[PDB]
Amino acid sequence: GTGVLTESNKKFLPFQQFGRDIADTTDAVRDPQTLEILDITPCSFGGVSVITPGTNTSNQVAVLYQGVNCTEVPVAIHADQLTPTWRVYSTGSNVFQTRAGCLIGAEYVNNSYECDIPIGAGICASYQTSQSIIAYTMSLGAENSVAYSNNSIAIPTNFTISVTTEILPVSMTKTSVDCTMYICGDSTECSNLLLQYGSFCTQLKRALTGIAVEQDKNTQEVFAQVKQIYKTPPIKYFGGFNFSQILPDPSKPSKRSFIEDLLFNKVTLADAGFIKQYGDCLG
Amino acid sequence: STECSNLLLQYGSFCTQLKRALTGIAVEQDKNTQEVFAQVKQIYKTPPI
Amino acid sequence: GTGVLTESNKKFLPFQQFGRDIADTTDAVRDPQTLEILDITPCSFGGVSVITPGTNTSNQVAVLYQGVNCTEVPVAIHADQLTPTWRVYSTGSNVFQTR
Amino acid sequence: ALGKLQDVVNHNAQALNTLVKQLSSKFGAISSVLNDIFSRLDPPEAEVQIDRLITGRLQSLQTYVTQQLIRAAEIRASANLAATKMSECVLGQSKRVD
Amino acid sequence: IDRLITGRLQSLQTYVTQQLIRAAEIRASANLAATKMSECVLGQSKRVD
Amino acid sequence: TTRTQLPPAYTNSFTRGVYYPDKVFRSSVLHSTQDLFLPFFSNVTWFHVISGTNGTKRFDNPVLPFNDGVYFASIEKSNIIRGWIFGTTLDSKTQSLLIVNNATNVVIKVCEFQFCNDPFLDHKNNKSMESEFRVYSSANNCTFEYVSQPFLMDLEGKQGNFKNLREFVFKNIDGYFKIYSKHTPIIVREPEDLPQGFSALEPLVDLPIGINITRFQTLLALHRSYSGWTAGAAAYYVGYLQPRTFLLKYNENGTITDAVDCALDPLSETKCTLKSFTVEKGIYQTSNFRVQPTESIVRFPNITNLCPFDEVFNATRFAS
Amino acid sequence: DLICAQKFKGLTVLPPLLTDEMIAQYTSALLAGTITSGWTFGAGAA
Ligand SMILES: *[C@@H]1O[C@H](CO)[C@@H](O[C@@H]2O[C@H](CO)[C@@H](O)[C@H](O)[C@H]2NC(C)=O)[C@H](O)[C@H]1NC(C)=O
Ligand SMILES: *[C@@H]1O[C@H](CO)[C@@H](O[C@@H]2O[C@H](CO)[C@@H](O)[C@H](O)[C@H]2NC(C)=O)[C@H](O)[C@H]1NC(C)=O
Ligand SMILES: *[C@@H]1O[C@H](CO)[C@@H](O[C@@H]2O[C@H](CO)[C@@H](O)[C@H](O)[C@H]2NC(C)=O)[C@H](O)[C@H]1NC(C)=O
Ligand SMILES: *[C@@H]1O[C@H](CO)[C@@H](O[C@@H]2O[C@H](CO)[C@@H](O)[C@H](O)[C@H]2NC(C)=O)[C@H](O)[C@H]1NC(C)=O
Ligand SMILES: *[C@@H]1O[C@H](CO)[C@@H](O)[C@H](O)[C@H]1NC(C)=O
Ligand SMILES: *[C@@H]1O[C@H](CO)[C@@H](O)[C@H](O)[C@H]1NC(C)=O
Ligand SMILES: *[C@@H]1O[C@H](CO)[C@@H](O)[C@H](O)[C@H]1NC(C)=O
Ligand SMILES: *[C@@H]1O[C@H](CO)[C@@H](O)[C@H](O)[C@H]1NC(C)=O
Ligand SMILES: *[C@@H]1O[C@H](CO)[C@@H](O)[C@H](O)[C@H]1NC(C)=O
Ligand SMILES: *[C@@H]1O[C@H](CO)[C@@H](O)[C@H](O)[C@H]1NC(C)=O
Ligand SMILES: *[C@@H]1O[C@H](CO)[C@@H](O)[C@H](O)[C@H]1NC(C)=O
Ligand SMILES: *[C@@H]1O[C@H](CO)[C@@H](O)[C@H](O)[C@H]1NC(C)=O
Repeated sequence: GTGVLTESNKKFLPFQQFGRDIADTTDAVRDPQTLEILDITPCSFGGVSVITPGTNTSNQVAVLYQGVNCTEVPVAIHADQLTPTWRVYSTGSNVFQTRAGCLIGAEYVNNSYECDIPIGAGICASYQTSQSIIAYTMSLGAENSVAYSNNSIAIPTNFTISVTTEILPVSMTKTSVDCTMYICGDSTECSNLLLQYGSFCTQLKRALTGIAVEQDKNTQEVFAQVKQIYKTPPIKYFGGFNFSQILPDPSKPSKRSFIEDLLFNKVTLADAGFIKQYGDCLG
Repeated sequence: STECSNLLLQYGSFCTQLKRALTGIAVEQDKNTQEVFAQVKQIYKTPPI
Repeated sequence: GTGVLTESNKKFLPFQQFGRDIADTTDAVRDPQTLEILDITPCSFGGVSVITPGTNTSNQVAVLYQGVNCTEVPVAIHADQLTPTWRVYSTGSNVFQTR
Repeated sequence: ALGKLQDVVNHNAQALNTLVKQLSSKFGAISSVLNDIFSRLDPPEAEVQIDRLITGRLQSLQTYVTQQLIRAAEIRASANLAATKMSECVLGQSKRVD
Repeated sequence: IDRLITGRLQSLQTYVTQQLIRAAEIRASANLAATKMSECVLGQSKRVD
Repeated sequence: TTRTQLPPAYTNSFTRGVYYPDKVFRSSVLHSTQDLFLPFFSNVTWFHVISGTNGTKRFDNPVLPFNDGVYFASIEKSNIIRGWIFGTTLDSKTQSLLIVNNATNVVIKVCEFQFCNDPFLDHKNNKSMESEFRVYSSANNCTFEYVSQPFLMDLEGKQGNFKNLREFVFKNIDGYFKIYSKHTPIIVREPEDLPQGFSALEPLVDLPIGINITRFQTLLALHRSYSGWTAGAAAYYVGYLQPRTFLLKYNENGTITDAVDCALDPLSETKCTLKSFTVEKGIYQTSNFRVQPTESIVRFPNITNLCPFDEVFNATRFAS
Repeated sequence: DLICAQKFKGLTVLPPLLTDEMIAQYTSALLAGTITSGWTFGAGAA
């Protein structure tokens, strides 16, 4: 075993030696030589989180210790602990005691901003001006007051037309798996051994087929809603309103608007749906 | 148990996905409150009367 | 192992012997005989789907081979890629290549 | 701002990559190659030696299928919301606030 | 040791799966609450009940 | 001779001391390995051999402990540094290594032989031959011999203005001995420090003797005065080797472009656990910490009377 | 003597990002807005 031994008050019976808890583990023990009772508890541990502004900006980092006091558990011991190579003593960079734990490497200021990197319990950190890592308390918003009165009202005179976008996912990639090749690659004996398990692969294929059909049904419900295919007249004058950036252009081989092209080009930074690939991939 | 840690390393990545799922759950938990309550960009005050 | 051995252009160093891939698969090997760098690529395969109009009406069916080009794997190959006796007629219909 | 659509692709790619990387797991066996086990050992213990790998890979497949099933429900919810928004905003005027 | 390791991994996986399943319905309830807050407090709704 | 002691110097190791761990070719993959490696930014000894006191021999060749491995390197110009003899106790009663570099033969010998006070070699050929064999008198028991091409293929300094940067990693494990090397010229030498550049060390030979090695010694190749014995200017470095976890990055061709330590600073192992060299803004969870035990406690009851085991076993008659 | 038993087996709880006071402030702001403005503050300036 390994733990911290202290005195205990559990009055053992004459024949009882060990002790257990609800956690089905040993918790108390009697010394083999002297008739003393001792309790077993593991020594301190915890978790470590690293806060960084990103390698593209700077290499400075801030280290957060979770659920420990700055001084009660000073992981700053001579040297050899877990993650031994770090020292991060940094008494110069003031250690800030947060609700989550001890934050070492950041400076605490009497300010308020938006939350850039969430730490916990209303404390956020950001890389701000020379340049260093700071910690503060997030600000809910700008203060305001409304001039309420028994007889007072405000009426607008001007209007603003606003256009905002909204993106919603619809479907995901349809995939299928093969049991025999994935589990036992090129082994008849392994397949024969698998045969003794019965059917643990009908369920997987059934679930994946259901998912694929579900995806197709989702797309059909979302888009297929009109029974006719209308066309706009060749003249594109609508009361002075200009719709040239969303109506399709017949000139392009693919009947897609400019904004649709921008969306496709933006999303194509990652396209794993290479259906066009075939068995010709033997290069 | 130092040797049990070495033995567990032979089981591949059975701890990365668990941690990722738990972190995703925590982030979604924060996002729920952020969406429900943070609906106004101004902090109004009631008149003294 | 089983695979299709083809010429390779891997820049093997003199001490290097065995090649690998992204996921622990040996896609290259060095000849114990006269030195030659060689690739390994697993042999062709795919899934099979059966299309039917209903046992109630007719018995004629159509077979779709999933994700394989028609040219290199037709039904006229004597190799009998599993399902030996299970052969649709060579030109039962003009074989159609779909996505 | 297209993070919602990027997250789906990223999650699917990462899950598939983890599934294909899982094949290197020893699962307590002496080696991760079936052919080596067959060539070096007789069947009497090779049966259990390959059985351990069978159990590990089956568990991995089950986990992947469960994750896909869980994600399908969220995708369905998003699709239903999108269909409702289409029907209530594009085809008419909505009095609902926000 | 392998038997115990497999058993404990099974327990952890079951726990994670149940947590995700619960998080799904919590998300649904949070979305409903946000919609109700945006429609009933910030305006007047003609939807019955 | 009656040379005086020289206080050792120190230098920053920078990002040097990485070798190919296995024979397997891998391309376009970020493979992580656990093996013996040189920590980044580590102190390295700066033994410097030169004509001391303008004509006094300097014996700057202590019996350095071998421990777990070395990172012998040099900025040598001409062929002056040779010999990497080893010895557990350094006497005639202990098996030892001998790596000479005469002409074009390594002549690897594993024999028991007496060691000179200050063994040395003659770079110039004793004309007429070379008693270069002054390092020892004779070898009475020989076990292993090996002759091949010299371990260095570096071209001679020629006109000059460029010197060699021979690097060597010696590792002994499970009765095996492996040697790795890599050479490259040097541009500027004003501060006389290892340049900040990445180098990959390929294997060159495998040696299977299971010799026990605890101390390390090096030799010099100086012929005579050109009073006493004198030579030119040279410098070599020694770096001890300790276990570490590294993350390697192969290229399309299959050569290591760069690597990152997984224990240096929190950013390093954050990159390690993210399996990428680029980290975006955010907060990440990396690992955990605890306190290791400091003492061992063994408490048993104190009794001394032996069990009567002989009665049970050494009995004249056994029951039915 | 219940949280420590779980903590000794690596089962922790992380604190929420938003404390109770900020949520109370949001609720008070919404109440004041809907009292002194009506529904106009939900689609522009109050
Ligand atoms: C608005 O009217 C109210 C009520 O008339 C005023 O509040 C006080 O109400 C009490 C009880 O009804 C009266 O006895 C007081 O006389 C009211 N105050 C005053 C100043 O008359 C409130 O003050 C009024 N506010 C304004 C801005 O006129
Ligand atoms: C009401 O507000 C709108 C705000 O856009 C006014 O439109 C602007 O008026 C100013 C007056 O100097 C012009 O300089 C701007 O060019 C106008 N905007 C545009 C887009 O042209 C509008 O005039 C105001 N009054 C009315 C009666 O609508
Ligand atoms: C509708 O908007 C489009 C936006 O592209 C207008 O097309 C631009 O017109 C300007 C006129 O000065 C040209 O300089 C641009 O090169 C045009 N852009 C493209 C992509 O062709 C179009 O003129 C607008 N039509 C109306 C009736 O307002
Ligand atoms: C990889 O190997 C190639 C071939 O030996 C090296 O040489 C150049 O590679 C590039 C492709 O990156 C070609 O366009 C050039 O034609 C090749 N030759 C020359 C003289 O440049 C290449 O330097 C090696 N390293 C990398 C990173 O590609
Ligand atoms: C161990 O020895 C000491 C001294 O002889 C004695 O006092 C003690 O009782 C012994 N232990 C036990 C369990 O009797
Ligand atoms: C504000 O700054 C002062 C120093 O000027 C410091 O003493 C004080 O603690 C800060 N406020 C808080 C809440 O920490
Ligand atoms: C035998 O192996 C050697 C090795 O390269 C090769 O050159 C030779 O052609 C092979 N066959 C014979 C008959 O020597
Ligand atoms: C389908 O089969 C049933 C029974 O086999 C039969 O009664 C029915 O008429 C069939 N349907 C058609 C369209 O023939
Ligand atoms: C199938 O193979 C033939 C011949 O190799 C080729 O011409 C054709 O383009 C291929 N079809 C596809 C879809 O790759
Ligand atoms: C040993 O050291 C002495 C210096 O006291 C030196 O004169 C002698 O030459 C050395 N031994 C040999 C064999 O050179
Ligand atoms: C060689 O000399 C060593 C050292 O005296 C001795 O241990 C060994 O037995 C000798 N070997 C012979 C004489 O074969
Ligand atoms: C180096 O010395 C060895 C000692 O026997 C000799 O056999 C070898 O030929 C020498 N190398 C030369 C002369 O290139």
